Amino acid sequence: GIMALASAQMYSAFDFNCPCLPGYNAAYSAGILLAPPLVLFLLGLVMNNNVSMLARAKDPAVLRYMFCSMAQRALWAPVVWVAVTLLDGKCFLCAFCTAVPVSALGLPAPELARLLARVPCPEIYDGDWLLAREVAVRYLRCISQALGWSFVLLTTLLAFVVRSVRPCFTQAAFLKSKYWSHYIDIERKLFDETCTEHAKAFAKVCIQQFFEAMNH
Amino acid sequence: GIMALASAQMYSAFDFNCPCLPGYNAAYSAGILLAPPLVLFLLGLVMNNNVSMLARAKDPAVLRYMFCSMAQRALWAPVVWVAVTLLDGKCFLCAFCTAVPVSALGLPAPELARLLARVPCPEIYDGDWLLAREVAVRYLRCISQALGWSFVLLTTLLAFVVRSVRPCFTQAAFLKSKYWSHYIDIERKLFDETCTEHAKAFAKVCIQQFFEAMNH
Amino acid sequence: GIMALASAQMYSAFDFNCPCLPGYNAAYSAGILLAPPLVLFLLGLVMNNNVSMLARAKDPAVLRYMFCSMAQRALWAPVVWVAVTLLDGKCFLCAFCTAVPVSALGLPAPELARLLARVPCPEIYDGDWLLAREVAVRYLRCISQALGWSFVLLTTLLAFVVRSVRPCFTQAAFLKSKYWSHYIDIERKLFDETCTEHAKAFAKVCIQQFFEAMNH
Amino acid sequence: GIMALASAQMYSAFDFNCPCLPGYNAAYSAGILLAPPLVLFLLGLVMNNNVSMLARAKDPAVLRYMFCSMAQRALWAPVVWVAVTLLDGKCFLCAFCTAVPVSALGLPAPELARLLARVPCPEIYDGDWLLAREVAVRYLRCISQALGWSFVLLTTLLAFVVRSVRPCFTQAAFLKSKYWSHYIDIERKLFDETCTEHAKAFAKVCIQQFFEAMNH
Amino acid sequence: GIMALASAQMYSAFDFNCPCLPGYNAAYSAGILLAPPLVLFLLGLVMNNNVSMLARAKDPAVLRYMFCSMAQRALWAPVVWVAVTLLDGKCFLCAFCTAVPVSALGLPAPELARLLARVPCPEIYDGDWLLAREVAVRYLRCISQALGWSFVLLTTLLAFVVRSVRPCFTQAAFLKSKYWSHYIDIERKLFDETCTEHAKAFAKVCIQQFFEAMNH
Amino acid sequence: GIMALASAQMYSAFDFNCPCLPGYNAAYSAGILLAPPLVLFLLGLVMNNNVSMLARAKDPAVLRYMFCSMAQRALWAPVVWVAVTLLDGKCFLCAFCTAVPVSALGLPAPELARLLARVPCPEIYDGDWLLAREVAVRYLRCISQALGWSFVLLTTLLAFVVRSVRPCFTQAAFLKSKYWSHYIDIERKLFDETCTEHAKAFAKVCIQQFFEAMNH
Amino acid sequence: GIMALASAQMYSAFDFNCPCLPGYNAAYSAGILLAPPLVLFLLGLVMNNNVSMLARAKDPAVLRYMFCSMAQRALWAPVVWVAVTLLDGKCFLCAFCTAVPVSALGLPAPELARLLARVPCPEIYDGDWLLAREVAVRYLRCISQALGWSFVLLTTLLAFVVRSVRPCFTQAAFLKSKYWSHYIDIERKLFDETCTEHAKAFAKVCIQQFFEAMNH
Amino acid sequence: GIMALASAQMYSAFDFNCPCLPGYNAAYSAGILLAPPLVLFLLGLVMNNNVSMLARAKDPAVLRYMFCSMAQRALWAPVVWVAVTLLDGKCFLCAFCTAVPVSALGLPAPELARLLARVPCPEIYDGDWLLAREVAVRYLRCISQALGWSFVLLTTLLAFVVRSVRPCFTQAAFLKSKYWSHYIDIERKLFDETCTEHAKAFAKVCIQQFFEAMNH
Ligand SMILES: CCCCCCCC/C=C\CCCCCCCC(=O)O[C@@H](COC(=O)CCCCCCCCCCCCCCC)COP(=O)([O-])OCC[N+](C)(C)C
Ligand SMILES: CCCCCCCC/C=C\CCCCCCCC(=O)O[C@@H](COC(=O)CCCCCCCCCCCCCCC)COP(=O)([O-])OCC[N+](C)(C)C
Ligand SMILES: CCCCCCCC/C=C\CCCCCCCC(=O)O[C@@H](COC(=O)CCCCCCCCCCCCCCC)COP(=O)([O-])OCC[N+](C)(C)C
Ligand SMILES: CCCCCCCC/C=C\CCCCCCCC(=O)O[C@@H](COC(=O)CCCCCCCCCCCCCCC)COP(=O)([O-])OCC[N+](C)(C)C
Ligand SMILES: CCCCCCCC/C=C\CCCCCCCC(=O)O[C@@H](COC(=O)CCCCCCCCCCCCCCC)COP(=O)([O-])OCC[N+](C)(C)C
Ligand SMILES: CCCCCCCC/C=C\CCCCCCCC(=O)O[C@@H](COC(=O)CCCCCCCCCCCCCCC)COP(=O)([O-])OCC[N+](C)(C)C
Repeated sequence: GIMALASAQMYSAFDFNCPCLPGYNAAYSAGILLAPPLVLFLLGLVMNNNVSMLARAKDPAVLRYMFCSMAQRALWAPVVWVAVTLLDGKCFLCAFCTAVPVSALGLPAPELARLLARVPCPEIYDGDWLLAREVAVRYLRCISQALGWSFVLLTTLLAFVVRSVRPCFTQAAFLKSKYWSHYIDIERKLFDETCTEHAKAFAKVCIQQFFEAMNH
Repeated sequence: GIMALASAQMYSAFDFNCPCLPGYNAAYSAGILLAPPLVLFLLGLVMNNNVSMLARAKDPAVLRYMFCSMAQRALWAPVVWVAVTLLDGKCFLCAFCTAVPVSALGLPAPELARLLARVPCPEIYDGDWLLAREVAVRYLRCISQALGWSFVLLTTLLAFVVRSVRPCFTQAAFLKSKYWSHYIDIERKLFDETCTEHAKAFAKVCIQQFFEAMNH
Repeated sequence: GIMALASAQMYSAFDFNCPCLPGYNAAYSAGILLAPPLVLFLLGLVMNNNVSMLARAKDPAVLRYMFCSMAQRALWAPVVWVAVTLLDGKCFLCAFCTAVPVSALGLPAPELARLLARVPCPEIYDGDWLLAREVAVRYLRCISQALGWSFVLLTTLLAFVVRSVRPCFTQAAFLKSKYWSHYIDIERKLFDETCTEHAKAFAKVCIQQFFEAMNH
Repeated sequence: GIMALASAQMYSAFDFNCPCLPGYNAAYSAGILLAPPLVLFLLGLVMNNNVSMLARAKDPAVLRYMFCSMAQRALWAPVVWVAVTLLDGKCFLCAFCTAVPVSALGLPAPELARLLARVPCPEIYDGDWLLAREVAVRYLRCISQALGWSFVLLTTLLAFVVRSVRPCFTQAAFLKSKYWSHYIDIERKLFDETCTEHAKAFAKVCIQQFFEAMNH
Repeated sequence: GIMALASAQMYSAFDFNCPCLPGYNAAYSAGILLAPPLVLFLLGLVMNNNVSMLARAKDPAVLRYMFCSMAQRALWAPVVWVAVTLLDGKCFLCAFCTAVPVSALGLPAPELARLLARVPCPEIYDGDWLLAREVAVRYLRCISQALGWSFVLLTTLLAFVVRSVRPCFTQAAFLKSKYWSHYIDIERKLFDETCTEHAKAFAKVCIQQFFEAMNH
Repeated sequence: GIMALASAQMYSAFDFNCPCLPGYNAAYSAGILLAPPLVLFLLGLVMNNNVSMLARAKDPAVLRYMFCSMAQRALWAPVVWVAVTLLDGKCFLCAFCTAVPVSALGLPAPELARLLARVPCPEIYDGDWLLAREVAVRYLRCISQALGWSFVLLTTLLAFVVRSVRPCFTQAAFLKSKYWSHYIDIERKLFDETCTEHAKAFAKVCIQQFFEAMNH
Repeated sequence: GIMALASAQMYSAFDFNCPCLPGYNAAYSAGILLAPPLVLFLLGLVMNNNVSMLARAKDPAVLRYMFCSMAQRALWAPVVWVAVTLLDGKCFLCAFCTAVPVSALGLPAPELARLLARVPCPEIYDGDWLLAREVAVRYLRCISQALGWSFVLLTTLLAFVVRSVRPCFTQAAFLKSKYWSHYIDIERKLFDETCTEHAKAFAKVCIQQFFEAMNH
Repeated sequence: GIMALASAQMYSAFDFNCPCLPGYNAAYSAGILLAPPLVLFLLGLVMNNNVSMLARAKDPAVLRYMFCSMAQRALWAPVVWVAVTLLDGKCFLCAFCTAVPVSALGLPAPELARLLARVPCPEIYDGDWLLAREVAVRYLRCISQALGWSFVLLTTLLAFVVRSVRPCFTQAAFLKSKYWSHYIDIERKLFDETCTEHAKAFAKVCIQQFFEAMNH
């Protein structure tokens, strides 16, 4: 929920500017596509109250179920982030602009990969001959949205299969897991109210021992 | 409700830009009309709490009714998305711009399909002779809205027929289905409160066994 | 209420653009005036909880009353939509622009019906001689608002007559109808609470039969 | 309340454009001043729950009082609409622009009534000689606001007189009217709860007769 | 409260345009200063629930007190309206612009009163010689704000005196008035609940007499 | 509270325009600094429920205390208004612009006091020689803010002294005052409920005497 | 809280304009940095309900503790105001602009201190030779933010030390202080309810003595 | 929470302007990156209610645990501030602009470090030869975002490790700590209600001793 809402609204606040240099284009875009997905995965494992308990008095089946159910909810931000990035076209445009068919709809090996690398940067682009900048753009942003929809499809067709076979699920392990998660909470609330009554008997003997001073 | 509201507000956030190339126009528009409808269908089956139970101790009539009633609610986003796409004209304009009567209200086979393909792109369009760009536009966007209203009509005239004959419906199967859906919930709430009382008797023996340490 | 509010706010979101062609003008405007009214009528019959029950153990008088009262509420969107369309003038301007007195306040049969057809389109209009475009506009939008007020009047003078004679109404049939509509609801709420008690006696025997496994 | 709020906010949404033609000016303005007041009167009679009951077992004095009190609340929109229309000046400007003193603060009978008729239309007005357009405007909009304030005065000085003499009022008829309006409501609420208990005894015999099927 | 809030927010919605003609200036401004104050006075008498009761079984002292206390609350809009009108300067500028010292800080009797009358109208003003238009303005709007503050002072110094002597007040008449205003309300609430019990005994005999029809 | 909030938000709604004339500058600014403070003082005395009771059965000490505590709360708007007026600089700029050192940072006695008087009016100022208009401004608005801060200081250093000595205060008179203010309220609430029970015994005899008419 | 929120939002409403004169620059900025801090200190002492009680029956230790705890909360606005003023740079720019190294990154003693003094005033600055105005600005606003951060650091490193040693604190004096602050409140609420019962016995004898008049 | 929200919204209110001078660039940026993180750390220790209690009757293990858990929550603002500063590029651009490869994608040692230092300042930059200013920018802002993501990764991969080994944690010390934190609160609430009852017995003897004065 909030994790998935902070994944799409964290994309618009982060500015994508790319170097438009013939070697840094691909390296910069590969890392601004893979790293923040990997950060939203670890930030979903860290922030549920079972990461330490799995880190023995519990059956191996109950651990395997309680682990695989832990990861599957961490995969909602890593998937919503990669989809909004491919449906935008900025990351795909910078990484692949240097390899575009200039003969169809359109100098050594250098002087051309250095000219084509400035396509995503409108104020730097000089070579408006050999290619209109809006013809190379608007063609790489369509190949990017064909992949952004093939990813949402194959990913939704896979979350459907893991609700019909339900691997790593047995009713014996699903029941034993739901019981132990209840024992955790009740033992907590019982401990607190036993701490606020064994202390309240020492409070009354401390106050009247300190009400000895300010009464004379 | 929310599924249908996320279907119309997901259309304005997604930008439709099309390639304006004489072969990619039709392929790009066919997929930006069919794929996200197919994604909103699977995303409605996956997110109701009966997809696994249907995946035997239950009568075949009760399964067939509980299945056909499951799909019919998944068809509200796929229909609202295809209707708003045809009532906008952008998808129809790009896919059919290459085949427009240039003699009425108006070079080899090439040099013409490549000139006509840039009609939806105002900054790329060169051939302002042989056709005004706002005369070819404003004529394809009217054929698109005649189909967008013929689709809302024939689709509303079909949701009316399936409320008067009510196929795959019998009162015997409608009653048996509503009963089993109640047994699911009551067995759930009875299980939990039996788990928070069989554990609460072991809590009191654990706390005083751990209140053995911090009292001496 | 909501149906009537979704009828006026659905008019501003839908863009009226017309072809300004000498044959498509009238056909396009006739269908963008008649079809969405017909869609809001069927969408009011479909969405009340009596369309199937009327589709025999009930008196014929009670059916006729319960039918005619069903349609009269479906007529609030079809009337509010046709009124806002005539009080705007866009639909009337495109359908009748080709037949306007050019002699009063102002070439074969063609070259004139093709010149006059571009009046509603300001960027396409060439023939600024023989007619100022704002003189032909501002004269068709006044004939359109005389009809838009004659329609709201004759329609409000008819909803007044069907509250003073009240056809298809008898106190015998109005009373029998209000009773059967109460029997529908009470039989529903009685069925549910009988389903959550006959099942709750089988739940207790299932849980302790499944509390046999995770206790040893 | 709401009727009076929908009367002033319905004036700003409706656009006043007038033909600026030497014969349609007066006819168009006479109807855009008289018709929507007449529509707000019938729309206040239709929408109170006594229009049918007055359409005999009741004294003639009680009917006359209950009728005259019915109309007086329907007169709050027809008066607020005519006042906001005269305090704006647009309707008065178009209907009387053709008859303005051009000698004071300033061609056959035609060529002058056709020149003066375009005063309310700034883009059509040609005859900027013989009259400045803002001198003929700003003089007809002051005669319009002297009448708009003489109407609010004489109308408020009349609602004051019909609260001090109180015609068609007698304490005998005011008391008999307030009693019959209470008998209407109590007989309604008594009928419903007698319909949900005579039916609830047939529900229990229908459910267990339909709980005969899904129990074996 | 609301009357005083509708008095200041009704001033900004009403547009002050004045004729800038040498005879209509003073007449137009005298009436747009005196009439709407007189309308807000009668609209405060009409809308309190004692205007008819004063229009005999009650002592003359109790009537005189209950009348003079009735007017004093009607004087809050007539005073807030005249103050905001003088603190704005538009009404004072148009009525007195024709009589301004043109020798200090600066043609027959006509040709001068007709030139000076267009000072409040910036687009009509021709005589920018003999006077700068912003020098005649900005001098009449300062004499207008010296009077607008002398009016708020002498009016607040008078509402202070009528809270220290308190004319037309005696404790005998203030007590008799507060008692009769309580007898009005209690006799109302006692009448209603006596009307909903004498009718409820006839309802039960009507329903079972009409439950005679729809039971056989 | 509200009085102090209506004192600062009443300053921005009132427009300060000054005459820029060599004699009206000082008189206009002296009155737009002193009068509205004097109006907010009398408007705080008038609007507390003790102004009449002080206008004898009460000790002289109790009156003197209840008077001096009455004024001190009326001094919060007169002080917040004079401070915001000096911290703005407009009033100080117009009243003293005619006497500014034109030799330092820079014609008879006239022709100079009439040239300097137009400094606060940017569109009227002619003498841009002998002085830049933004050099005479920006120097009078700094002397105005040195006085606006010396006033807030000496006024806050005086509200601190009258909370440490507390003149016109004795605990005998503070206690007698708080008691009489309680007797006022309790005698009020006791009077009302004695008026709604001595009248309720006459209501029952009036209703059944008027239920004599509409029952036969 | 509110005092600290009114300290930062009172800075943006007050306009900093400085004279840009070679002697008034430093004096104006020294007072617009020191005075409003001193006003927010006295305005925090005045507005807590202990300033008079400290102005004897109470131990000297309890007074010293209750005084030093009184000042420490008055220091939150004086510190937040001086920090936001140094982190803005306007006050530092005007006071030190006259002494800036014009040789590094760049006429008698006069003609130079009078040229440099107009740096903070962009419309007055003439000497754009010998110095770019944005080079002298942007260098004084960096020395101002190095001091604004050294002040927030040394001030936060001092509020940390006075929470670890806690001077003027003893548990005997902290306990005696918290008790006397409770006796103040309980003696207040006990006094009031004793004033509304000794008066309520005289009310009943006054009302029936005044119900003697309006009953005959 | 609020500390972390005041860390990111305090970054946009503080303006980063840098000197663009060849020696102040690095010193200014090193301090606007390190100091406010150090201020948000001390401002998190100071504002929790245990900083004094740790400044002996408590076991050493319980102190070490209660200290290390105190710091870890103070590290959420210092980490969110350093991350948003590196993901923006302004601090990295000014500190390293003087050392940029001008040969790749592009005078003594001086005249070059003084030319390159003005890159972050667009209005001061002169040397648009030898380097385009948007080519040196857009290359330093990409090296800055590779470090801003390597910091969020290595910092999130470290908060994951300290939730799986959990150093400085033992269940004996975690239990003893949670108990003492409960004894603190209960001894507080017990002290107050013992102070409002030992005082309430002296109040009744003071009031009637002061009700001796104002009763005679
Ligand atoms: C506010 C929202 C913003 C608006 C929307 C914005 C538009 C977004 C548009 C569309 C988004 C729609 C996508 C939905 C997909 C379902 C999510 C999912 O997968 O989890 C499912 C797992 O199922 C899987 O195992 C599939 C995961 C495949 C691995 C992908 C790795 C991701 C990193 C890519 C690396 C490759 C890099 C290479 C890239 C070329 C969970 O299964 P479940 O049945 O739900 O059970 C859990 C129940 N629960 C849910 C209750 C916990
Ligand atoms: C916030 C909203 C946004 C604002 C509005 C925006 C404007 C939108 C304007 C107008 C939209 C109005 C349309 C309403 C239609 C009814 C929906 C429906 O069909 O479901 C009905 C099924 O009935 C059917 O079976 C018909 C479906 C036909 C198959 C269509 C496939 C869709 C993919 C096309 C592929 C072809 C591609 C080729 C294209 C050329 C459900 O029947 P029911 O009786 O309701 O029973 C269920 C009860 N329930 C509802 C309680 C569950
Ligand atoms: C948020 C709102 C937006 C703001 C306002 C926007 C401005 C709108 C301005 C003005 C709108 C005001 C109009 C009000 C009219 C009343 C409605 C009505 O008719 O129903 C009445 C039926 O009465 C009839 O039978 C008359 C219908 C005539 C047939 C018209 C067909 C419509 C399609 C035209 C095809 C022709 C095409 C050719 C065109 C040239 C109902 O009667 P009732 O007594 O009420 O009883 C029901 C009780 N109930 C109401 C409780 C259920
Ligand atoms: C949100 C508001 C918008 C803001 C304001 C906008 C600015 C508006 C400014 C100002 C408006 C102020 C006007 C107020 C007048 C009172 C209303 C009234 O008349 O009803 C009174 C009737 O009294 C009458 O009988 C007088 C009616 C005269 C007939 C007029 C016909 C109207 C059509 C003209 C055709 C002529 C065409 C020719 C034109 C040249 C009711 O009397 P009552 O004592 O109240 O008793 C009822 C009690 N009740 C009220 C509880 C039910
Ligand atoms: C929403 C707000 C807007 C935002 C802020 C805007 C920025 C404003 C900035 C700053 C304003 C801060 C000023 C605060 C001063 C305290 C007020 C005061 O004085 O009352 C104190 C009286 O104390 C006195 O007696 C001093 C009054 C001196 C006389 C001044 C006359 C005023 C007219 C000038 C004529 C000279 C003309 C010549 C001019 C050259 C009250 O004392 P107390 O101890 O409080 O006891 C009462 C308790 N009580 C408060 C509960 C009732
Ligand atoms: C509204 C928000 C704004 C929107 C977002 C904006 C975008 C932000 C994007 C991304 C931010 C995501 C980062 C999250 C990291 C976790 C925080 C953390 O570290 O604390 C963890 C400690 O764990 C550690 O010990 C690691 C700290 C390393 C030391 C860093 C020093 C910081 C100063 C750098 C100096 C170097 C300078 C040199 C620089 C080159 C806490 O561990 P825990 O397991 O949680 O246990 C505590 C439980 N608790 C949490 C309940 C208390």
